[PDB]
Amino acid sequence: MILLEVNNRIIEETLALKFENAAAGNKPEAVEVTFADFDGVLYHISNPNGDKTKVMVSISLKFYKELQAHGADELLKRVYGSYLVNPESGYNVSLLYDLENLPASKDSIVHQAGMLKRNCFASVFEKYFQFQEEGKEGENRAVIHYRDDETMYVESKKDRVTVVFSTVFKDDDDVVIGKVFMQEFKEGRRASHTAPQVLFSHREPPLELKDTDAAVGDNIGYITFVLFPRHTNASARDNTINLIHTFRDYLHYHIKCSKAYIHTRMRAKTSDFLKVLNRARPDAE
Amino acid sequence: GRKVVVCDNGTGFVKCGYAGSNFPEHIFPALVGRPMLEVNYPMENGIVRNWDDMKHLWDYTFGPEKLNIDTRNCKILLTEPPMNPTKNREKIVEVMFETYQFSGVYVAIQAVLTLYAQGLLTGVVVDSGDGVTHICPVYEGFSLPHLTRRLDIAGRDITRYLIKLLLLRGYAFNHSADFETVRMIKEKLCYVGYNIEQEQKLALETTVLVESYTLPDGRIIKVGGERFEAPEALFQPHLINVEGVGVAELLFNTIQAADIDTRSEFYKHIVLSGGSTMYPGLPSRLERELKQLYLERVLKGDVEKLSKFKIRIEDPPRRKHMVFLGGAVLADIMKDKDNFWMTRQEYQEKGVRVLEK
Amino acid sequence: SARFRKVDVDEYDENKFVDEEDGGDGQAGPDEGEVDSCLRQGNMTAALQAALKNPPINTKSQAVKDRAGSIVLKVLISFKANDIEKAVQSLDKNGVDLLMKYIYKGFESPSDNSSAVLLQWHEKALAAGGVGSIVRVLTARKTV
Amino acid sequence: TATLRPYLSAVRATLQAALCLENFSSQVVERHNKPEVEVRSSKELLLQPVTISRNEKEKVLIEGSINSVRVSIAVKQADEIEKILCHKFMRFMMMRAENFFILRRKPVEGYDISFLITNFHTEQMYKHKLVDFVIHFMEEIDKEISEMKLSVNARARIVAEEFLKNF
Amino acid sequence: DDWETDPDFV
Amino acid sequence: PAYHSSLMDPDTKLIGNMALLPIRSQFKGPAPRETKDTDIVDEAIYYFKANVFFKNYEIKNEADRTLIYITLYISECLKKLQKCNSKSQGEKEMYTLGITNFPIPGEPGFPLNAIYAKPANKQEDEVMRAYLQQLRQETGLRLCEKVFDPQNDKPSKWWTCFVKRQFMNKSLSG
Amino acid sequence: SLHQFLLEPITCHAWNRDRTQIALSPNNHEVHIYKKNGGQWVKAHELKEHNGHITGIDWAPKSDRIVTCGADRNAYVWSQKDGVWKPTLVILRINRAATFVKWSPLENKFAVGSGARLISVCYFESENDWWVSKHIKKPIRSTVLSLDWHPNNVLLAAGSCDFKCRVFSAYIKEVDEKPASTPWGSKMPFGQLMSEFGGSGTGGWVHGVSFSASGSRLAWVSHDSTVSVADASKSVQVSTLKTEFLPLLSVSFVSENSVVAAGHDCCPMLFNYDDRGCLTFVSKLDIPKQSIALETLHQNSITQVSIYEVDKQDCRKFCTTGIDGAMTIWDFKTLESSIQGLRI
Amino acid sequence: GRLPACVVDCGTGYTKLGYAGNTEPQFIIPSCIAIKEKGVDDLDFFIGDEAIEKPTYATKWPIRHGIVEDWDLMERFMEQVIFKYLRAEPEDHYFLLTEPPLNTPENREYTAEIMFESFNVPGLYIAVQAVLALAASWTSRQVGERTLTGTVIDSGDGVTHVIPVAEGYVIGSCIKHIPIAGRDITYFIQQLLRDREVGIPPEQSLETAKAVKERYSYVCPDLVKEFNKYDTDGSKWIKQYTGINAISKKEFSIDVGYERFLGPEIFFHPEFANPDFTQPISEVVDEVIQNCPIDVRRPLYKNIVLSGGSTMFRDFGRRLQRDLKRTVDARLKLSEELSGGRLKPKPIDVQVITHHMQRYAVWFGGSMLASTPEFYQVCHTKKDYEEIGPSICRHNPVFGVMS
Ligand SMILES: Nc1ncnc2c1ncn2[C@@H]1O[C@H](COP(=O)(O)OP(=O)(O)OP(=O)(O)O)[C@@H](O)[C@H]1O
Ligand SMILES: Nc1ncnc2c1ncn2[C@@H]1O[C@H](COP(=O)(O)OP(=O)(O)OP(=O)(O)O)[C@@H](O)[C@H]1O
Ligand SMILES: [Mg+2]
Ligand SMILES: [Mg+2]
Repeated sequence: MILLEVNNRIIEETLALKFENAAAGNKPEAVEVTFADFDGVLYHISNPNGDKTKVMVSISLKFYKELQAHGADELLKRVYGSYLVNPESGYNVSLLYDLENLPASKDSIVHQAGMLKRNCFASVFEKYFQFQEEGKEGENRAVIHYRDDETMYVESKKDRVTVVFSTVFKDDDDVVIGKVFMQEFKEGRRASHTAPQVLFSHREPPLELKDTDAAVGDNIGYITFVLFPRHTNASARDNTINLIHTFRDYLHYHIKCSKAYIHTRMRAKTSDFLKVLNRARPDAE
Repeated sequence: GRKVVVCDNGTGFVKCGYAGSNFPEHIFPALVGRPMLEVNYPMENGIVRNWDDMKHLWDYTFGPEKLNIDTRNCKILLTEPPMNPTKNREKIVEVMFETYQFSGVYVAIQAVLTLYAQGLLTGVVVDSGDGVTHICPVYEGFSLPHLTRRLDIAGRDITRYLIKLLLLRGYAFNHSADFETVRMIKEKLCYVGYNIEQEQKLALETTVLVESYTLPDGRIIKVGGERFEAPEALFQPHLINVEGVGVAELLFNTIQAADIDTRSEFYKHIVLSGGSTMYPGLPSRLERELKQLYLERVLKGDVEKLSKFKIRIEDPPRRKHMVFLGGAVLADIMKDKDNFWMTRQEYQEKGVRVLEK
Repeated sequence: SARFRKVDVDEYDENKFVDEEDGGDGQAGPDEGEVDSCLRQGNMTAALQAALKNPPINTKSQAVKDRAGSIVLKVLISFKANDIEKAVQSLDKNGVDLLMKYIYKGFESPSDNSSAVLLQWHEKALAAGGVGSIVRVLTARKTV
Repeated sequence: TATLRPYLSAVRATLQAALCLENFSSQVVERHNKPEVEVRSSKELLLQPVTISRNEKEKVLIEGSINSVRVSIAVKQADEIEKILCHKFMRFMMMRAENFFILRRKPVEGYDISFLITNFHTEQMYKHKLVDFVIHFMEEIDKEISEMKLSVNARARIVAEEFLKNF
Repeated sequence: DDWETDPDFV
Repeated sequence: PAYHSSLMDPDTKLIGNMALLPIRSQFKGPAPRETKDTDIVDEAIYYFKANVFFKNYEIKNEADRTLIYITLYISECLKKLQKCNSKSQGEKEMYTLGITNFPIPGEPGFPLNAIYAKPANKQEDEVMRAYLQQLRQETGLRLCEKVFDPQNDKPSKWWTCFVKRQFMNKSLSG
Repeated sequence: SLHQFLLEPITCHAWNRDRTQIALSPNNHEVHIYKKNGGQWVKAHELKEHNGHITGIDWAPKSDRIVTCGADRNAYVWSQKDGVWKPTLVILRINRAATFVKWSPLENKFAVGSGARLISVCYFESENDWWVSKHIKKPIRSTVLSLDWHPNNVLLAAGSCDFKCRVFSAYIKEVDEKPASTPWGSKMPFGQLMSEFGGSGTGGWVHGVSFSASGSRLAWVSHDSTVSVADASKSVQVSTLKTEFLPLLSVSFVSENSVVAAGHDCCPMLFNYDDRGCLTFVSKLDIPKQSIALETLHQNSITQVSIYEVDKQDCRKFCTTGIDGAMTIWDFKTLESSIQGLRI
Repeated sequence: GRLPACVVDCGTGYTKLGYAGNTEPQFIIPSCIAIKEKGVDDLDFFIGDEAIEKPTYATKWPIRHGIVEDWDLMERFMEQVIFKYLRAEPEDHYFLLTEPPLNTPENREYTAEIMFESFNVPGLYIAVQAVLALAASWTSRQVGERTLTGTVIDSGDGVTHVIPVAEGYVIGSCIKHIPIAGRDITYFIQQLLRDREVGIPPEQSLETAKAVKERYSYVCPDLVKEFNKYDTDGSKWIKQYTGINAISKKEFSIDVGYERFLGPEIFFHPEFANPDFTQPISEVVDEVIQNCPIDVRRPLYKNIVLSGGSTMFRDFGRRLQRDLKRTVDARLKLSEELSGGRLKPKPIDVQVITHHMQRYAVWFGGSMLASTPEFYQVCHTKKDYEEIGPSICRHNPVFGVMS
């Protein structure tokens, strides 16, 4: 695969198996599974208070206080409705499904439950896209610490929306490979002019983030997406959010795939070298 | 004069023959199996644990199958391990004077037989076998029991350390099951390194120490830096959790505790014996460590007098039958001299340690 | 704890190999003014013949060796790309071996296109002196 | 080529001169057989180390002995991506230094790769084949580094166009 | 000893 | 492992190195009659579906060679009872198969010649041939009532799945 | 005329008197004796007593005895008293490995060059029926690589890794008689340095020495691609030729003026020593035929050159062995006809 | 940290992947990769259930008998295990991987190079599967019976291993291999259904032999009594299997008869299917325990642990225990009869332990091991990989007794 998926596979598989066994009419089985996703979030699928007819899906994020200030609760009430309940202990957003009360088309609720982290993330994008569409300029930027040392800055202007990722590469080989990938990201204008404008800054913040206490280091990159009203309005808003909330994981995934392909080529050249060296023996002729 | 018989009461093998023999006439392992035979070794570190099995082995040597000699018409020279207790020394003499009644009995220490096989009479013998390591100074053909030192490191501990080192390389070895295989690996591949920093740099930067060994189940393992690290427990005992000093420092301590006039004879006549002294590079390492100790603790720093210190450690290339060759040489030069050999007249009339040998 | 294995006692040996040099200087290095006079007149072959005379093979100081190497490298850098072969073929076998020693000394100090002409000098000296001159470079006890 | 062929010719001639080895037991240690260019225990058994340089950054260093020879190669690294690809290639091949029988686990300081060839490798392999292998190595390392750089650039182009396509 | 059998399926 | 006969007593005749056991055959032969309801043919039919999969067999008693021969003839019978329609056609085919001449112990082409020994003379050879013919005829007669069904005109597929499986990779015909 | 014995290297070889059996060591701790069953070689005998790598084999013809020295600091004398060869241990009293061994011309002594900076001259004592060694150690500073005996059974040449070729006197009064006067000197006690050469600045390790037929000339090859001849009659003068080839590992004086050497160039070469004191290269003896892998018979370095014919008084064939595992026999009458202008 | 570790167990047939602290694996996928047979074209591949039948793709199996054959396919398999199924950022999660028995240290160094130099994991533990099966057997017994000494019968989709483990360490010289597992059983069931039944399509014949084996198979005490049960009352025992055709969809019904008990019979009679091997499994276990040292044999007899998917038959442990008891009492009776010296040796208790998590026993042992707080004191971190090198993953320290 090239593009990363948005839906979590474990939630979709577990809820599809549970809803198929509920639609078949068999007895429900217990579930207690805790797992994780990208950007250090936690998921817990369980049975609340031991009742096997109820399935509770809970997500814990370390940065839910920043998302809660930008209207996450209204979007989670809008996109889920009656399934949204009070949160579990130690978890931020909880969802409840009752196996006796299920719709006929169970694909849509499974597909919405697989997009739980996306629906948590989408509220700041919806708020600032509505700020840009209504012309409400001069608002404060949104700072989301989606990781421990990585940051996200969302700003709305008169004719553009600016999304800045501040990302940290672990090793210097990843710094050089990421500079190659971002240099090809800067010259992305060959695929027409409808693409968003991508800017890259190595080791230094951009000039708009100068009053802020941004991080300066040898392993820190700043990536700016400039989004136009063709990527902002409601005809293509959700696709823009789906593409833009997974970009850091996309970039690090392709850096690691590049290093694995380099390992494949070095394995082939090492095998050729060992064949040339083993042809030099008089015993093997 | 007659024929003077000789037999070696070793832990591993029994070799018997006559006086003046250049080679041992009858060599056989000490296997005594009871019925598909339950073999029990009667010798543990030179100390007898099963005297009836040793008596049956002595009947096998004295029987018609191997030697076919009269028990009361021959002179016999036996072997004794160093630091032997006096109760076993009385017991073997009482067994050989009561149960067989030999006319000539002379039990000898193996250190003076090792020095007699090289034609020497004064020197230090370092004997490392399977159980323990002895250092024995012998002056004018007589051993010195107040200067004999004991170090509890031998080939069993080196084999156990090699098992522990090969477990850290990722090979599944068991201590109670794969002992003989790693013992064969130790006998085939291990050696004593000269300079340990140089050897560790060579093992870490190059691949010239890597050797392949084929296991009995067909797997091929690669032994690299463990070839010199396993015999380094002889010089650094804290690698195998033994509170000691090492073999070279013990040798320096037991030579420097002797008389002032006898140090130069001891320093030029150091003889290695035993199966655990057959590692390649051991006398060069011993000479280097003794010269370092003589620089540090005698000359106190200056190197101008280091060239006057002469040390020659000579290991014989014929090390397989050294003790029996020394016993054959001693029985050959004392073939007619029956005053040294104890007789039955002292045995009937209150044999006190065979009249003090 | 030990404090005695950190002394190399092989340095203080009575049977260690000493080089046993005879001494002298070998008339130091070549003359600077003579080879500059040969260079200013255009006689590159005579400058090569003068620059290879009296090497500092017996001197202990590194300064005369570096001066002689700089003189021979200044002669060899100032050569053309066509008259190398006739300059090499004018020398005898000892001159070819000393030229090979100076080429392998001048390989250690690159400066722009110095190595790009030292490779051509190495090719011509290998063609006129064989593989044994490199072995005499490798087995020289006293080096330039 | 411009200046690659005389450089490889000089390296081939020096490798023919230096790979003349024989079996030699140790003088200082009893019954040891060590490569004398590594232990450095006797100064009489060492040859003079020689250097062959193409430019200021690209050179080999050949240091021989009675029974061994160390050949240290520094490769051409034009920029940062070729530098990290060269370092990854040297780590990859030195991790497999028991399959290459003539390779060191660590380089000497200031050089990228280093071969150690003993007299046993000259006994069980033809020595002119070993010289041809070292020259073949010095060509194919640069060819594989250039191909890996081109592959990384093409992959980055396709990844950037694929992400900006879907907007 | 024997333990009979169950004529069913999992 | 494999299954052996338990119908051996010391009051039994021994022909060759095989055994001459009593059977309840209506056909004539040198074997005596048996008052008991269990015989060597019934035991071999009871043990055939387990013993046909085995490729190593150890001779424990003298009736085991008789069990091996009846098992081999059962494997020969199922190779010819595959291509039939009714029970009476199968009885005619098994009577045709029982009248044929198979290789005796001693002739080439007969398997397990290392285990089976030669007959002593001509009369013991005739007694052994008549005993094997009576065993073959009662083997076919006993198998014809168990291959087919009360829902007739169909041989059962639970017996016709053992056609291509041979005892110890050996066959009487070849 | 090349025969491929093994794929493993041959460290050393030794012929008997009839040139019918050859003793090899195929790079391990064993000696293989091959005899020629008609027109092909078969492995007759196998001798195994060393527990280390065998570095030298010599065969005394008239007494018909095989001496072997190895890296286990040991030497054995093998005698064929019955159909099986029997070894006898020699006490060398060395602490380093033995590198070379050679019999005396009268076959009463043999000389072992070792890495302990000694030369062990061993002679047989019948009082206790074993071999006693005496050491020559005073000017030698490194490992002795090659040895060669003088025809008068007293003097001994030795090349070593301290870049010197020396001539010693190995006169043992228990076995030998009084030596006559030689141009190398008059006073010959045991272990006395008669002469020493090798001072040329760029010293190389002397890999091979050889005395002449008369014994008044001595040739040696060195690791700096040099071949030198010292003449004792002409005021002990040394003439050195610097070759443009790879270094030579073995040398042999074929006649009084011709010397054949071979080495890492995988090809035997012929040098001429004139009476005026001039050493000139004549020709390579492995010129490939043209009819229009390496272009030599040996694919690896030639390590040993010996005389297959009736030695230095009249030589017609010589035998070369090397690391490629093959033995080559070269004939002078074919090489003087294939190569034009060659008269030796 | 707060994030649980990732436990991946790559087998020859099935890869079990999930997060630590869970009872069941999150994904049990087939261990195959479908590839396309310059550019981004090495990312055009599928793994698992999407890699079985694709029209333009070729299916490769990188793991044969536990040993990884192709390392590029294994690296791409780990790429889509991490980034598509687990969805874990690999720089934040510790990893527990498994290795086959008698694995070379070079394979551990290759796995460590793949894990550290391509995915940049903070830590990596490579675990022996027999110790994990012994750890997973602890959730059936009491708290005083939790030891690390026992015999592991690992039977999957390859060679069945009999592994003796003494005090958490594997006695490598007494491991034996039986060439019978689930592929041989489904091949035998496929041959029986080919000989008897009709109507099975030839492109689904391996599939319907699988579902007969996983749903209808058991073991039997006696073959002759079972054949008499199936022949006399042949309506209670003979079942029906209904399947759907892949092309031209039609329900076909077959009679599942004799192959229910003849399926798992080839463990105890290996000459039914395998020509070369004829030694039954109880003789192999008896030979393995008799080749062990004498001071450990009775703990090995007292604790025999079944693991793997091919040990998931009804009463398999009961018949293994009965056959091992009747072959271990024969030696005691022979010693009492041939000697007769009134020695009277102590009777040996043979106990085969069957537990609930027997199918994914290796994954459950890894999940219970990686959930402990001591697991971060036994891993090899990336700092130790950069300092020392890849030689730290040659040795992995055995975990102590905990829970
Ligand atoms: N070539 C060898 N190199 C190293 N160790 C060896 C070699 N041969 C044997 N050993 C070891 O030496 C020991 C045997 O020594 P030795 O033959 O002297 O035994 P021993 O006489 O029975 O000993 P002891 O008298 O101390 O009981 C064993 O540990 C064996 O593994
Ligand atoms: N009742 C059953 N339930 C599940 N699987 C079964 C059952 N009976 C047989 N099997 C077989 O078990 C096999 C699964 O074994 P397993 O997954 O342990 O193999 P593996 O990949 O070799 O694993 P490993 O070597 O890690 O133990 C499949 O071939 C499946 O057909
Ligand atoms: Mg002993
Ligand atoms: Mg498996």
